[PDB]
Amino acid sequence: ELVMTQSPSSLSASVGDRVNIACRASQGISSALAWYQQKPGKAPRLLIYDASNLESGVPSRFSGSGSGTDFTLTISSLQPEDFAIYYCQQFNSYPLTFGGGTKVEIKRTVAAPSVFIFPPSDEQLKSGTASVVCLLNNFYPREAKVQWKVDNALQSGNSQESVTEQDSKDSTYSLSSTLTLSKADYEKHKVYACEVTHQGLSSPVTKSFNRGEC
Amino acid sequence: QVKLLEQSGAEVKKPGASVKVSCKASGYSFTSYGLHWVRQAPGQRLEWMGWISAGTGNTKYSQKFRGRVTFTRDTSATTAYMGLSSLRPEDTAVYYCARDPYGGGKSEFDYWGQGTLVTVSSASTKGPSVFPLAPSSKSTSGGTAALGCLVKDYFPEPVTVSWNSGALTSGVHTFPAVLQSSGLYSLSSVVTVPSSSLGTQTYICNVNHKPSNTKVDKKVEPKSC
Repeated sequence: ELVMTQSPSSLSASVGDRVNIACRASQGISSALAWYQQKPGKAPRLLIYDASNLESGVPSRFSGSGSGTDFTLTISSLQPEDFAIYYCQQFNSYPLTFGGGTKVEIKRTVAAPSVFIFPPSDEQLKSGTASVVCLLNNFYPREAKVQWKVDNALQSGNSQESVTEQDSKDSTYSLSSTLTLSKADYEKHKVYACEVTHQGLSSPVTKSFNRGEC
Repeated sequence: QVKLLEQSGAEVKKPGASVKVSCKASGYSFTSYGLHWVRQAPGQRLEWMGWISAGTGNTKYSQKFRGRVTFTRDTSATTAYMGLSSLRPEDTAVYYCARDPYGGGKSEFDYWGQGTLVTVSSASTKGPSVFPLAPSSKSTSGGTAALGCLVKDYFPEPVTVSWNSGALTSGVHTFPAVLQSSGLYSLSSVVTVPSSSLGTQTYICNVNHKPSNTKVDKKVEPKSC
């Protein structure tokens, strides 16, 4: 096979910046290069075919160049909706082959999270388990720390996290931490708290509730 | 229109079985183009598997799949299919059909189908439990509140979550599922909302786990008395 190598793997840039992604063919392919855009969790979309032709409906800020072995895709003024993984494919030879991807993430100003905590539902404690969720909504940069404390500093190590991809509108992330304990373990303790540390906050934030609600 | 290329649903197949994925063409002349078949394994690059002319029925494929891939098209039903035999764990991937603009085999691909996830596993299919993440326990003060649905202990991916049957789409955050130590998945979906509506509005999450044929619509009501 003809190997397609992209460079870099990742970039972060601000909006308005010009970005250039390279793709090398391990040997000459003339102009038989296409470029795709894939938003996380979606089918890839054609931007450019024959190294430089824009597909109908693609924004004029996308352009491509190269012939032979070296190709460049340029986004001349990066916009938030350009967050995506970008692939080059050759179609000069069979097997048709893709490059490894260049993820482009958008840089922006820090945004402090909104924090929410949710107790186990009733019908969940009916099945003998209790999931407690802490939500950090809409923040930038992605690095944040969530600490669980049950009966004040008895802070735990039995949670899982999930972070969404960058939003194409405002460039933020959201995150959830789920603490799971058995109905008996939950019915034993009374103060459940989520403590958050992130750059945009002036102090660690805590959202707590008492096992009992009202 | 329906889509333009549309594919069949996600499937779990045991190692050693076979999977058949379809791809129905609507709104263009089916026999004037070729269709390519591409897969993407988790965290990997796209891998070309083969092509079928919808006019002649002729086939080209990657010798990586020599002996275990077949391509067929039903010209009357305007559907093409790919058969993949002797399924190994490493065939867990999203399978796309994509169109060849020119019908010759070697091309860029201008329309893609949406993908069907084939998971190769011996674990049984398990449909989810949806539990409400009820807004507040009287929190309020500021302006926005959040509410959601916890979709606990299903297998395999995917699960589809909608809010008020699709009419509420702003501010929805459906998180990537996490695989638990038992092998089952969990996911949350939340919406951030003006609390001023918490008493006038009814929020329903609409969970669909097509591999188990489970449909669930749950009302998220405030943690109320």
